[PDB]
Order: sequence, then structure tokens, then C-alpha cells
Amino acid sequence: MFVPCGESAPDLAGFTLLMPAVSVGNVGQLAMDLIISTLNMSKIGYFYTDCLVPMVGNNPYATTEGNSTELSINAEVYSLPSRKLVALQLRSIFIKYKSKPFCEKLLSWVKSSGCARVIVLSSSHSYQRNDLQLRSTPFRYLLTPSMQKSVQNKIKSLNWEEMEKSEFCIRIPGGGITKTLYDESCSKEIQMAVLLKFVSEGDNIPDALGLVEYLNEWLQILKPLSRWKIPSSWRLLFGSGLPPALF
Amino acid sequence: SRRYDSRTTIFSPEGRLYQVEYAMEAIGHAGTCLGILANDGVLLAAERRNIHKLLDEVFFSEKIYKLNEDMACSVAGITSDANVLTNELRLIAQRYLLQYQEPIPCEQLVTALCDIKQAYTQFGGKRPFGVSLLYIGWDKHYGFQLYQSDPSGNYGGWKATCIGNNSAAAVSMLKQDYKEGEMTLKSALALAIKVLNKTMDVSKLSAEKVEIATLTRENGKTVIRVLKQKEVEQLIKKHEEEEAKAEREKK
Amino acid sequence: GTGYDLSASTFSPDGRVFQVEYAMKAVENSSTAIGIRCKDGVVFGVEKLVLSKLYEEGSNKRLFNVDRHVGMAVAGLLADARSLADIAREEASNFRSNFGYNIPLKHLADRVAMYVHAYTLYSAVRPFGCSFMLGSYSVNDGAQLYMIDPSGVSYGYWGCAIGKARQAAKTEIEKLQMKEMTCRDIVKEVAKIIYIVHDEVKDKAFELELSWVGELTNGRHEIVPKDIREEAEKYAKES
Amino acid sequence: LPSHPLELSEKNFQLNQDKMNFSTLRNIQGLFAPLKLQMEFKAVQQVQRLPFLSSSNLSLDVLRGNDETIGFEDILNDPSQSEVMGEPHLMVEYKLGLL
Amino acid sequence: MSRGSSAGFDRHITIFSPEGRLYQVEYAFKAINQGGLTSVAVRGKDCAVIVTQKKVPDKLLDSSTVTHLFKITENIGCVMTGMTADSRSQVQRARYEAANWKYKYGYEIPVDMLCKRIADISQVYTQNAEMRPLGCCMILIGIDEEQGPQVYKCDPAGYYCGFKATAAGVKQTESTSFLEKKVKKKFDWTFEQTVETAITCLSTVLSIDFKPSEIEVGVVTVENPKFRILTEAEIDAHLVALAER
Amino acid sequence: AATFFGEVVKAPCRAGTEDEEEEEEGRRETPEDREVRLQLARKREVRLLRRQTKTSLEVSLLEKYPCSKFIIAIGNNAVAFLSSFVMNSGVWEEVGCAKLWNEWCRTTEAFCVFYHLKSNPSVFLCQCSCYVAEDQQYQWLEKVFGSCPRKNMQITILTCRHVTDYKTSESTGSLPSPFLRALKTQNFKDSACCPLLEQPNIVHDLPAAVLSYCQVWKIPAILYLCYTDVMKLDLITVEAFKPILSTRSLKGLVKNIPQSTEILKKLMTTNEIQSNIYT
Amino acid sequence: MFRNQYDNDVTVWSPQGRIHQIEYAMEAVKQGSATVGLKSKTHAVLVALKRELAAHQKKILHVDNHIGISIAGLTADARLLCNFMRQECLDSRFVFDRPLPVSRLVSLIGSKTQIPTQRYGRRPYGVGLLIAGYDDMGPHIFQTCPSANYFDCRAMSIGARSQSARTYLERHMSEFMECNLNELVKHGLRALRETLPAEQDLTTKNVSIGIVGKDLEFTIYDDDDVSPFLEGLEE
Amino acid sequence: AERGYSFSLTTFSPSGKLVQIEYALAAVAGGAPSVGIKAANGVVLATEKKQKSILYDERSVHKVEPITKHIGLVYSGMGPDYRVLVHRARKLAQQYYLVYQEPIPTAQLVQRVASVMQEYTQSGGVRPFGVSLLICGWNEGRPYLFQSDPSGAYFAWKATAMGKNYVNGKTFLEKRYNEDLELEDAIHTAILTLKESFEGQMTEDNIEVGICNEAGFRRLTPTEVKDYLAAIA
Amino acid sequence: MFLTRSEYDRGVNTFSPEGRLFQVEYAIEAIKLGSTAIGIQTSEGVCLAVEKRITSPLMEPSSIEKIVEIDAHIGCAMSGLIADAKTLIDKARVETQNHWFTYNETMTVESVTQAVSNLALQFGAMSRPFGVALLFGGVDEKGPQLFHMDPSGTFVQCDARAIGSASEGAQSSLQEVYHKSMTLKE
Repeated sequence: MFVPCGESAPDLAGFTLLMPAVSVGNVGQLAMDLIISTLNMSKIGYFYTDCLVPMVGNNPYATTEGNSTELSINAEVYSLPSRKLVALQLRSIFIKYKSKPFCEKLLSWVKSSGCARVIVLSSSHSYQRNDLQLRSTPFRYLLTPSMQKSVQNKIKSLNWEEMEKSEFCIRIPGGGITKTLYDESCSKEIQMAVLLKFVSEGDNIPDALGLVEYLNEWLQILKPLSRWKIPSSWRLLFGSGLPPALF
Repeated sequence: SRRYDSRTTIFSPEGRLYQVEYAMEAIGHAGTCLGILANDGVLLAAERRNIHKLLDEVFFSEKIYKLNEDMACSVAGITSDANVLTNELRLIAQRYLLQYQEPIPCEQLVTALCDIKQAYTQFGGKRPFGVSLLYIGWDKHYGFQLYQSDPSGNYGGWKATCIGNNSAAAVSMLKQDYKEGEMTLKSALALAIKVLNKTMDVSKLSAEKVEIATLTRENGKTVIRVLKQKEVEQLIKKHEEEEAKAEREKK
Repeated sequence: GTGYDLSASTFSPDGRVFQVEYAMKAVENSSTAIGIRCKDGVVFGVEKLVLSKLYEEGSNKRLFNVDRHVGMAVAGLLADARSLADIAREEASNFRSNFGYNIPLKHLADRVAMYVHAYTLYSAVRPFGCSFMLGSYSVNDGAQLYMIDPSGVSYGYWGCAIGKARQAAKTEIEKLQMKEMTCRDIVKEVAKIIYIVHDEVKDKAFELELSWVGELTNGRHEIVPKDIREEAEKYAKES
Repeated sequence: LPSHPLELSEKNFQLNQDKMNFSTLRNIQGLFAPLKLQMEFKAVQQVQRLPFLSSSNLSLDVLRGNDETIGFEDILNDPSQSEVMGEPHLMVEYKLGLL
Repeated sequence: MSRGSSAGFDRHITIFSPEGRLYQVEYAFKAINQGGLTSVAVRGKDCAVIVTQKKVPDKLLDSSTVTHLFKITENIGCVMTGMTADSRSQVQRARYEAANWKYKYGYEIPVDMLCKRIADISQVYTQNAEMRPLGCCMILIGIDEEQGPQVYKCDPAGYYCGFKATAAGVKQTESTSFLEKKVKKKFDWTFEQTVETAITCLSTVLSIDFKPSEIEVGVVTVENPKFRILTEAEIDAHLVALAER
Repeated sequence: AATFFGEVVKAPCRAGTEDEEEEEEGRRETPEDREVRLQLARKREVRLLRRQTKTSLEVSLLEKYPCSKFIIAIGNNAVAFLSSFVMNSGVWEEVGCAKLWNEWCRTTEAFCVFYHLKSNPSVFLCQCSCYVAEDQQYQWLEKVFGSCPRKNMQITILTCRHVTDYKTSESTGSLPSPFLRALKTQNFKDSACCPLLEQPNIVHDLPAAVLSYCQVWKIPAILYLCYTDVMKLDLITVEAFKPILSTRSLKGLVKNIPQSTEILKKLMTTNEIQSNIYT
Repeated sequence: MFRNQYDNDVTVWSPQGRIHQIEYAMEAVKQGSATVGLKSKTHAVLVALKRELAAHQKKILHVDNHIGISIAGLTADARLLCNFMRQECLDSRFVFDRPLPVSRLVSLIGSKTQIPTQRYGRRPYGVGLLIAGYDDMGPHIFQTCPSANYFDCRAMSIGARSQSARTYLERHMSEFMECNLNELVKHGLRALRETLPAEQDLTTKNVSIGIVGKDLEFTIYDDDDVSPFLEGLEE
Repeated sequence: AERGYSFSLTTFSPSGKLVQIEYALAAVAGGAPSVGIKAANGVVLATEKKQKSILYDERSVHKVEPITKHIGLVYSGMGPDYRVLVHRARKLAQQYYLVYQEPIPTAQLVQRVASVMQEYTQSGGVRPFGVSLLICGWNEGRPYLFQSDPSGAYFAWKATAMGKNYVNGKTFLEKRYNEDLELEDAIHTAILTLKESFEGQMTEDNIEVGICNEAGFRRLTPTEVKDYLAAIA
Repeated sequence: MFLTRSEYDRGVNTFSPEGRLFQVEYAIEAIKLGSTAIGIQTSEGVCLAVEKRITSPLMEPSSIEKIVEIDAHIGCAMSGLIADAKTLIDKARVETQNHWFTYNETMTVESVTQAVSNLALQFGAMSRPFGVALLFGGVDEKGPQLFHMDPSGTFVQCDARAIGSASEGAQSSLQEVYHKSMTLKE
């Protein structure tokens, strides 16, 4: 379900939804935060669904004091009509048995709104990796059959590697929403590109930067080449300070 | 189900230990091994499953082992663990014989090895052996006996049994063609070879696919022996000729 | 190595033990602790950040002396510093009892560094978060100065620092030349550097403790006299 | 008292060997070497067969440096072939220290 | 181990990979590379030689203290490349092993035996979960009674194979190539020839002509079968000889 | 785990994506598993009812009774403050009670009873001394509001947190521990009465649910963050909520400070003993 | 945020080079009740603020003839530390025939509490000890932070709301030295009352006082015994 | 995937597989080729040593090593594990000789070493020895050949191959090997098998041959294997 | 800015960010999972009472007794994991027996509860906090004394305490009705 911040929902027809798929840490969510901060996308609404654990703070990307007093919630929707982009931002864990309901909700939402691509920024486990996977590269992708031939050939020309398939199944260890979301989108027959990076939990900011660069190789939403502006909220990412008695 | 199977010492909501169940599955992956009790004695019709053309025959037997003067057993599972388990069997039997100067009753040895296996199942950090042994023997108390233990230590008494590959079909067909108190060792071998024929569908009985043992009592002495290649060939030929005669009669 | 920093017995994809590196950074978490080696001996100083005035003077001191002739300036986990100070005390005591003479600074430093490495090897325990530097003087041995790290490497220096502003103090020592004056002249340099690298805005107040060993003190480690200690502080205030 | 002067001499021969080795290393190398060796021996001993079976202790001998040495304890009485054996669970409990 | 076994094929020393790779031993080799230096050891007709480039990163650091050449026994000498603390610990371990050998068997340990014992310890470290391989590479030298010069590389995986000429460090492969070319044209390597070959191999693979203080030459010879680390003047003379030719 | 020596272990997952994937792999669930899962769901069920006959209202308080403001208190300190300073102002008769159960709460001293002044029936009070689980938070939201707003009520949420949770540049033990912060929605155009919560600091649980619901549905709401170092009904912590008495919320619903603080001591001193785990 | 991987075990460093378990133990001691300790030229005084029906806890303990302690954290680790301290003092007086020095005992406790922090399968002792004592060199007031490192203090306080007591003690840090036993005790009671809410005033059943002096040996004072000091204590 | 079972050694997969032992066998299969042929007069233990560089000294680690005067072995996989197990094998042989004053039968030694490896394959905390032992010997006027595995299971063989292209090596042995096959040409058969499973050019320093006949085990010198290679081609 | 998972409640040697051992508190509330024992101490003596829960009519109430005897002058009531209470009270009985054997006197209630606490301190012997509480109600030479044992491991002096299901209500009523000058019959 989508709920606009104002009286009406601005149309997202001809757009491409950029998705944080909650996975191994927050690589996808951090990448989405990076993208929203850099492109300076304005919040358009709230994807108010009961699947995420509720939270409330202030606008993570606050650049002015006026923006610093803009209440935020777990699921907030941003858009940039200049590039025709939509940036949903999940900032919470999922609830038991609510991941697949969330996938269905979001895919119905994008089907109704008109967004063509639901490109997902996600992650998998840097372990449970084959010798080939360990040796080759962390970044992988996955294109649903409905994907247009043009962008599929663009990705092929970029020479990417696709997530290993294990008939087979679309398995993303530590993806959760990712795998089921892709399966349900394939059922819906709507386009999506599931970009992911093999990662281990911890300081994942470099991983988020790598994932947004991986996306940029394809979409070029940023000048291809500090370039990726970080949210002003990124701070104290290891808790409070250390006590005076110690050290 | 992807939970409560990390260790052998962890239960599930239903009250199940999945590690021993997977050990039994590994047993199921083994080769067919039969054991049939009979009035004259008891046999162990095992599947050799040594069919490489560059394999030697420098050992007494692959499936069949000897524990003591009164006991013998077959193996269907992991060979490496089965070796140490059979060594333990021999050692326990010799311990009892040294202490009491009488051959260990079959049930006592079976229970001791089941204690070994269930102790490895009980404590964390140890893998359940995953070997099912098919014990046979004779003793003053219960005469000829046929026992069968599993990785979890659960052992039962049997008139005819099977472990390894196609065990369920073999047991069902044994109880379909077995008589309690009437089978002699002759008919016991006939039934064993029939079951092996009708279970081992990978290839016809070539007398090297098959490894049958025999345990009888002559002069009050437990005679543990293994059917010669000639003997198993005769068994196979008799079974095949009888089946051909039955097919001819059916018309 | 996000997936290879949870244990000290695991290597990274390119062969790193991130636990030891995090111990070296925990060393930096503590205030600076300088020490300069002169021809007469060594002089020790520390940017001892005062915690509270409730604490009695001398509480949680940094300049220990594990032997009559050996000093010890530390920077990092105070508990670990005390533990290695005790270890060094035992090592020196046994060395003097058996070999019959005071343990050479080199031998004691190597013993403690190998103890630290032993701690960094196995997965049972964790590396020491502290770092320290020893100093001794004898008529035969002469001026000596060593520094031990969480990794457990005992390299010798002509003057070095450990802590928050380690690098700045190291560059100031490089700017300084130390082996043509006496301890009475290098104490002032130590105080000057400690004052220079100290940050007033970040840290409200701090106390400068000075200790030295050399022919001046007859090859024994002692705290600088208040008269000289105040003069060194006065020189630091001047510049 | 013991049944023979050598009774305790060889009941604890290995204990004394390690004790003297560690004493010498402490006197010469320092505290670190005995600590390291104790850690390696403990680590290798933590992993082996249950007490009611005959552990090889291969890697323990390799560290100790007697994996290519033979003694009377190796040949005279063989623990692999024991004459009296306790219950499995009983001896595992004894090893854990519960009894 | 106390915490257990790490999660993943290449994260714990004990557990294998699909091909059966002990990726942690390979990462120990990567740590040896992390050492940052290169060492070249040369076996010859008369002398077994060990040469490495010694770095004094800063002026304050005492040049005398910093070293990568250690003596285990009178006969035995070695150069360590890799983690410094691990190198020192393994040198202490080698000295302990040599002392134990001398006590047990009465006569001093040979080179190959010291390496083999160290390699057995390394194999145990790889086998078990608690311990980890040491990120150092030992290259022993010595004059054996039967053979004479003996250069043995000695790895964390526990591979003690001897050598006619050994290399280790960051330029290991290039040094191996250069030394293989040299041995293919074997010239009855004398003491001077061995030392010069090692020095020039280092100077070629690293592509820098060293100062006598930038390298550390250690030699054990049939005439002097006790390990001897060359002094500043002697290394300078050797470098001058290299420059003249 | 590390149950034994070589126990292979796995790292805690922040996203909990493994649990979600397990919950998303229920396509091959056994009928008994489904039955027991639904019984657990029934166990975890908030139930708004009227104590007249302990019977479910079958309607949200907002829908059933018109609401002009609803001051929520979630936590022992918040409920104590709201029961001392506010309940002395008038009658505040009960309107209903929510019966919820989880691992950390029971159906009732874990109560989520509601009240209304009864002189102004449009003003409401909530006393949530219990804890509401993540899955039960939206259920409570739809049981008390009904997913459809009135857009004309002052939702004043009160909560108590630990200064440990509050993140700051300096040490967490170097704050004026009994301090309060604020978080208010778009519609709320009133003074925060206190500093607003910092950026990296976020909140969760039922108070976050209420504030997010008010933000999405355009209801003027404010959520108060009483950070403390002790959570045992201390007078300091409930006096940390004193500032909100001056602001519009609880402005006309407060009778007199001296009476409240006089009985506030009785509430503090009448509590039970927390065993002998600490000193 | 990213510290969850490294904040659960005490033998693992965080990317910022910190062991958060030790900080959590130092928070546990903080969550405990407030106690005060201070010494004069001739006396070392401990004053502790106890927790309704049922008796209270023994924050003040007589660990030895001339050493006493006050507990401000977990009760179990406090009991173990008290047992160890008592055993050390008993062994010293039994073998060496020496009253164990307070500073030496504090160093022993520092090492004891350092052990678990670097060892796996253990947790840091989550207790702060205000150790009073007197021997050889006058009184000894100490503080053993649950992190092994400790401090020597002329006056100290630790627990919940203890910052007010610390501030008051700082206000008169120098006065305590030139004070009679009575006055020192009253200063301790005022420091304790700083921690109490403004409404509350010190009673007899919420105060225990541990006093060791020049001639006096350590003794714990109960409600009736602490009433004298409370009688005269300025509001 | 079944990764939890892939990582742990002490766990059974749902199908009932010990994946860690499978990976140890994969390491064995990724080792250097090693071909053993049990002839009539004796046995052959030929392999492809990895000392092909001129620097690699000849008088160093040997792929084929003796345990007793009448027993030797070759391996494929991990050198360190091989050497440790060789030390254990020699220890066991000396124990048997001191207990019985009799040469240890090859079968008994194989049993003992295989049990030693099973010890580490069973318990959790160590790993299966990533090496398989091709143990040969001669007793009571009879040649012997055995194959040990990291699982601790061992089998008797007439002609077997290890390492890379080892299935192809066994197929070649089945093509060539004869039961009557005598020694001094079983060596030729082993040479040809290793050539079929070779990478590079066949040199006397690229192979290590050890035969055990009535006389006993003996590692062949470079001259002898050079002569055999010259006779082959 | 992102809500995440952190689990400090699995392991008794793990501190929460606030410095709290969740395992001990889980044991504390696991005691409340059990039945309530009403312990009272007065100058005329100490009384121990409990609401023993008989699951079925066929059960023998003699075997489910919660109140036991540790010595003639010592008594306690159990509430929670009775299995661990077996070990606890066995330790107390052993201690008082050795006291009678050696000093030929009566252990103080405080002393016996301290000993059994020393037994209870061993967790993280037990590998988990003891999941049962005791109310050592005895009358020693010192006089009537009530105590309490908790999974925390240490004891605490008491004169009126109720522990188990509805422990808070029982305690409230007991403090309503109890007074220092009450009699044992009262």
C-alpha cells in the first residue's frame, strides 16, 4: 500500500523502482540511502504496510535545519521525475511470515503505478560460496524473463556475472525478501534486475558504495567514473563513545 | 529439517534426533545384506558389490566378518567405521571369554556394541557411526540367533532381516515367503538367493555379486564358514532353474 | 576483512590478522606516551589525561618500572599494561635469580613480546590491546630503548611514541636530535613534544608525568624531580 | 607407599618429562614457550576418540616429538587390547568429571 | 576451537572446500607475501648463502635491532620472510627443536631435520582448529657432514623440500626464474660466486642496486661451517665486486 | 553455539533474513505445524474489550467514541507519571482494556487499560504498562484506531528509554541522564517543549508504531523520549516527564503539582522487590 | 550499528578497537545502587545507600580485620571477589603474619578481574568495590572499576545517581583530610543524600556505614548504630 | 546447497553423506598422478613427482618412502599428511616387530594406518587427512597393493591410479594390466599410465618409481627410471 | 537509522548494553512460572506454607511436597525447578550435617543459606543459572530467620516473602497483614 505525503499520489508511470531488499546486514538499504542522498530525491509517500517493524526518527538525508525536523518512518517512498526514478526505502527488519506478503504488496503496487523495472539492490552471503564464486567476483545480477532485450544486452556488454542457479532454483543465501520477491515478479511478468554483492556483515558502507557503483555501470544515474554523497544521518555507526575510565 | 541437526545432541519439537535418522539413510545407501534364521543354522547372504576388474581378493570377506568362535556378522554402511566397530566386537567377545571362559552370548555382544554406538550418539562432538551390523551366532541359552543393530543402537530380534539397499522390499518378501519353525538352512539359502535375485536389479546373480555365509553346529562346535564360489553358483543355478520351471508351468 | 576479524586464529583473503590490527588501533585509542633515548640514557613522558580530581595523585599511573633499571611507558588498555608489567617483573626477577645479573633490556623486551605473540596466536584468548616501551641504562649496556606492540614485535628505537598522537610525536622526535645531550636536556624536549601534540579543545586538562634512567640516576628508573619536572613543563609552556 | 620404586617413576614419567621441559624453557626462553606448548597440547588433546575407544593421538605425538620413537609402554601392555572395560557412558562421565 | 569453527569454506583452517582447498594455508602464504620483503638463498660448491633486503623504515628505529637473519645453532642459519612476530616465534621454536634433538640424540640436528620438525609442527597447526599457521617462511642453511651446503625452504603448509637455490617474499617467482636460469648454466658456484649471485638476483628482481646497509648477507661455508652474518664492510666489498663486473 | 570444540557456528544476522526466509518457505509445511502456528497466532492476539462484561468491543475506540486527544503512555515510568499527574485532574473513568500476550507481557501488572476524563469524553488516556510485540503492534493500532483516522486529535505518546540506547559523540555515561527528547509528526504544529531526537537515534516498538501511524494518516502527534539510567519507577525519571505538563498536552488535564508529587512518592514506594540480583 | 558482531564476545576487538563487553560491565556497575567512600588522616569511611517489608542487602561487608568493602554491582561476582579478598588476607596473616596491604589486595583483585576479560567462556566481574582500609601508611580508600584497572581515591562514589555524590565529594575533597571521624561520616551521609531525590532524606534503615580507623578496626553500622551520625547530620 | 552439512565434519547430510570426507577425497583426486601395479614377481609404485624445476634438489622429500625393509608406499594429495602418516606407519611397524619379532604384514599395517586416519575422520575439531596412501609390500612370497582413503576405508588392488586423470589411469590399467603381468614390464605399464596422465614431458626427474619384490621395497634411482623411460620410448 | 537485531539473551556470560544478564532474569521469572510458597518469620518463630499443585487426583501429594527439612532447626520451601532444588537442599543438608559432626552445634540460617548459595553461584556443577528459589525458614540460636535463594546465586535476609506464581499479590497481602510484633500462630 502507498500513502502520499500530500493529498494525491504523483504518477510513477514510465518509472523504475529502485528497491532495498533487506539482506545480510543492510547493504541494499545503505545503497538505496546513498542513491537517495546523491540524487536528492524528495519523499513522495509512505509504503504503509504492516510487514516491517515500525520505527520513527528524522529525515536521514537532512541537509538543512528545516529538513532535520521531518519525521521519517520505516518505509518511505522517494521519487525523482527528472530521471523518472522511484526510491522506496525500507529502514527496518521484517516480521515473521510477512516477507512474502510484502513482496506481493510491492509488486501489485508497481503493477498499478506503472513502474517498469523494480531493480533490487540486495546482498548475499560471502560464505556458502563455491571456489569459483569465491575466486571470481562478489557482484552478481538476475534478470526476470520480462526484462527488455535492450537492457539485457546492455548488461551483457558490461560483461556481468549472473547469480548461480541451483531444473534449478533462484537461491540468494541471506536474501530473504530478494528470492521470493524475484519469484513473485516472475509470476507477475513484470521487469526487475536483482543486483547483489556477496558480502559478510560488519562495516558494509564500502559494500554499499560498491553496489551503487555496480548499478551505475548499468543505469548511469550518476556521472560514470566522494562522488556518491552520503546521508547526513550516517554517524555513530558503532554506537556511542567510549568511557573515560577505560583507555 | 535444517534445524536440530547441527549436533547429534539436540531435539526437535516433535522429539526427533535427525542425525541418527540421516545415519540410517546412509545405511540405506549401503549394499543389500540378508540374514535368515533356520533350524539347522543361520546364514548371511550379503551383496559383494566388489565388481571392479582390477580388484584383489586378499581378504577373508568384505561384507562378512567373524567375531569369535560362536559369532559372525555382516556390515552395511560406512566401511571405515564398520572396521573399528568389528574390532570392538572382537575385543568385547574376547574380554568376556577371558573373564568367564565361556563364549559371549550373542545378545550380550550385540548390546555392548549398541552401547558403543548409542554412546557416540549421546555425547556432543561425536558423529554417530552410521553402520548397521547383521549379527548371527549360537549359544547355550537361545541356540541359533539373528540380531540386527542400527547406528542409534536400537537392536531387534529377527527370523529374517535385511539392511542396506532395498531392505524394506527384502524384508516384506522374506515375511511373505518365510515359515517360522519350518525353514531349514537349505530352504533358508534358497529363500535368501531368491530375495537377492528379486532385489538386486542392477545385474543378475553372477556368483561374485553375492557373498553368502553359513553358521551351523557340528559335533557341538559352531562351524562358521562361507559358501564357496561353487556353492553360491549352485544356489543361483537352482533358483534360476526353479523359476524357469515355474514360468513354464504358468504358461 | 569483515568476515575474518572475529577470531585471532583466522587469516584474511590477503593474509591479515585483523584482531591484532584492532589491538594496535586500541593502542591508539589511548593518549600519547613518548620516550626519547639519549646517550646518557632515556627519558619518558606521557600525556596522562586526568580523569577526575577525586582520584588520589598517582592513581592509574602510566610510567611503571618493572626492574630497578627498567622503565615502562604504556599506552592502551591499562589492565593489559599492568598484566605485561607484572609479566616483565617476573621475567626480570627470574633472570636475575638464575643468570645472576640484571636482565638486559633486549632479553626482557623479547620475552614480553613473545608472550604477547603467544597471546595473539591461539583462538582461546585475544591480543593485548596495550602497547609499551622499555628503557634502561648501564655502564656496559649504555642507553637502551625498546617498544613492544600487540603483535609482539620488539624493535629498538632512538626515541618514539605510542597513543593518540603517536605520529606527530614521532615526527617531532625526528625533527629533534637526541644523542648529543644529557637527560636533563631531553626531559625538556619530551615535555615540549607532549604539550605540542596535546589537544586542549578535545581534552580539557592533562597531567605530564616525567621519568628517566641514565648515568644521571646511576642506572635506575626514577620519576623526574619536581624541580626539574616543573622546569621541563615551563619550557613546554614557553614554546 | 608403592608396589615398586619404579611404580611412581613410570606412572608419572611423562608428567615429569613435561615438567622438566617447561622448567628449562621458562628458565631460558621465558614464560611464553611453556604457555604456547601447553596450549598446543591441550588443543590437540581436546579432539580425539571417546575414552572407551583407543585414540591414536597421532598429532599429539607429532608435536611432542615422539611420533617416531618406541618405548616399553608401546609394546609391553597394549591399551588397544584391554582385558577389562567399563561402560561407555560411565567412562565418558568420568572423563567429563561428573563422577 | 573456543569460539568454534568459522562459517564458510575459506574461513576456518580445519574445514575443506569443494576441491579440498585449505584456503587458510593459502592465506598464510599471502601473509608471507605481506611480510613485504624478498629473500634469496643460494646453494653452491663451497658456500650456502642467504641474502635479503633489510628495511629500516624510519631513522629513529635502531638499525642494529631490526633484522631478518637469525642463527639457530652454530651449524644452522636462516632467514625469515613474513610476519615479524611469527618469524621470531618460529625461530625460537627452531632453536627449541634443535636443543631437543641435541639432548635426545647427543649430536647436533641437521638442516633438513630442523625443517622437517618445523614442518610437522606446521602440519599439526593446519590439522587442528585451535591453532593457525604461522605467516613466515624459513630458509635454513648449514654444512652437512655428508652433503655439505644445504639450503632448505620451509613453509607454513609443512613442505620441507630442499633446494639448490631458494627464494621467498614478494618477488619469489622472479627470483626463482633468475636462479633457475643461473643453475641451468651451473658454474661451480664458489663462495664469492654464490654471494654475488644472491645479491644480484635480489638487485635484479627488485631492480635496485643495494647499499651494504640495504641488504643482509649470511653465509655458512665448508671452511667456516658455523653460521656467519656478513658485516657492513664485507657486504660493501661484495656490492663493489658486483658493480665492477 | 560452540557446544563442543569444532562446532561450526554462524554469525548473528542484523536483518534476520534467515528467519524471514524460513517463514517464507512454509509452502511445504505439515498440517500439524500449520495448526500449532495458528494456535500461537491466537495466543499472540490483542483484544480490546469492555470490562463491564469482559466482552470485545468489536470496534476501535476512535470509531466507537469520538476522540479529540489520546495521550499514550508506554512504559512503567510513563504510566506512573500519567497516573499521578493526570488522574488527579478529574474522574478519568475506564473506556476499555486491551488483552495482549507475548513472551514479555500478559493479559491484564501488565495492563493496557484505557480511560477518558468523563467530563470531556473526547479526551482519552492509555496506560500500557505491558510490552507489545512487533506483530501485535499493528494489531493494537487497528484495534484502538481502526486504520482510519479522525485527523483531529493530539496523540501524545510517552515512553521511557535507557540513556545507553541514546547515541552521542561522547561517552554514553557523560549525559544528564534524566533528560527527555521529542519526535513529532507533520501535522503537529506545537512546541516540542524539549530538544528533538538526534538523527542517528531512532525508536521502535509500540510508540514508534503510533507515531508512524499518525504521520502516515496526518494526525498531529508527539512522542517523548525519557532517557534514564534506572527504570524502577524512580521519582527522577517520572519528574523528567514534568516539562510536558506546561505544553498543550496535559495543559488542562493537570490539577495541581503538589498533590501529584505527594502521591507520586506513594506510587514509587509501594512497588515490589526485584529479587537480589543487583545491589 | 555495526558493533553487533563484536559486542557479544569479550575476546574480540571491534573495527574501532574496542571491547564492548567491558563497557557493558562498566554500565552494569553504573546501574547498581550508589555508595560513597572517603578517608580522613586517621579514618577510612564507607557509606552505602541500601535499596518496604523484608530486610535489605549488605552493601557494606567486613572482608578482613582492617579491610572493608562496599558493593555497587552484581551480587554474585561481588561475593566471589569478597571471598577471594578474605582468603588472601587470611593466608597473609596466617603464613606471613602480616596484615595484607590494602593496595596489594587491590592489585590482586585487579589481576583477578583482568583474567576473565581476556579469557573466553567468561564475563568481566560486573561489580565496583570501594575498598576501605588502614595499615602502615594510614587509611586506604580504593575503587576497582569492573574493568580490571583500578584507582586510588581520597574520596569516591559509584552506582546509580552517584555523580551527585561525586560532585559533592569534589566540593570538599580537601576538607575530609582534616576531619574527625564523626565529621567524615556526616560528609559521607551528605554525599549519599545527594544521590537521593530531593524529596527523600536519609533514614536509618537505608544507610550502612563501614568505618576502619587508626585504633579502630572495620565495623558495619546498622540502623541503630548509624542513627548517631544521622542525628546531627545537617539537612 | 546443504551448506551446513558441507562445512561440518561430524554431521550427516539429509541423504546420508559425509561431505567433508568427500572434499578430502576431492583433494586426493586433485593431487599428483600416482599409479601402482601389482605384478607377479613384485609390485610397482610409480608417480609424477612435482620436483621438475632444476632448483628442486633431488636428495630431498621422496614421493615414495619405505616403512619397513619389505614395505613402501606412495601418496597423492597433501605431502605433510603423507609424511606424518609415514612416521606413524613406521612406528606401528616397529611396534609389531618388537611384539612378535615378525615383519608386519602389509594388510595389518594398512589396517593400522587406516584406523589412525579414521580416528581424525570421526571426531569433530580436526579434518580428514587430505591424502590417500597407495601402500605396497611383499609377504609370504606374494605381492601386495592397498589403497587407503581419508575416510579410513581401505581396499586391496591389482592395479590402481590416483591424482589427476586417475579414472583415465584406471581405465588404461584395465586396458593393459594382465594378471600374469610380471615385473620389469609392469614398470613399463606404470610409466605408460603416468604418461597417459602426464602434463609436460616425461623425464626421469619428473617421476619417482619404487618397486617391492621378494628382495623388498626399493626406491629406484634416477638412472634406473631413466633407463625404463628410454626403453619405453 | 536502520532497526537491526542484536541478541544478548543467549549465554549467561554476555552483558546487554545496559549491563544486564538476561539468562539470570529468565531464571527469575521461570521461578514465577511455578507455584507460590508463603514464608513468614516472627519473634515467636517462622512459618513455611506453599500451594502445592496436584496435577491429577491419582497423584500422591506426599511426593510433590514443596516444604522440606534440611535440619531439625532449619526448614525451607521450594518453588520452581524442583530438580535443581534437590541438589540445593542436599548441599544445605550436607553442610549442616558436617557442622553438627565437627562443631556439635547448629548452623545459622544465614550460614546454611550462604553455603547453598555458594553452590548456586556456580553457573556459566550447573552450566545454567539455577531455576529454583528457596525460602530458608529456620530458628537458630540467633533466633527466627527467613531467607531467600535466587538464580542470582546469592541469598538475602527476609522476614516476609512469597515467591512463585502470584508472588507479587501474595507479597502485597503478606505485607498488608504482617507486622513485626505478630506471633507464629498469627
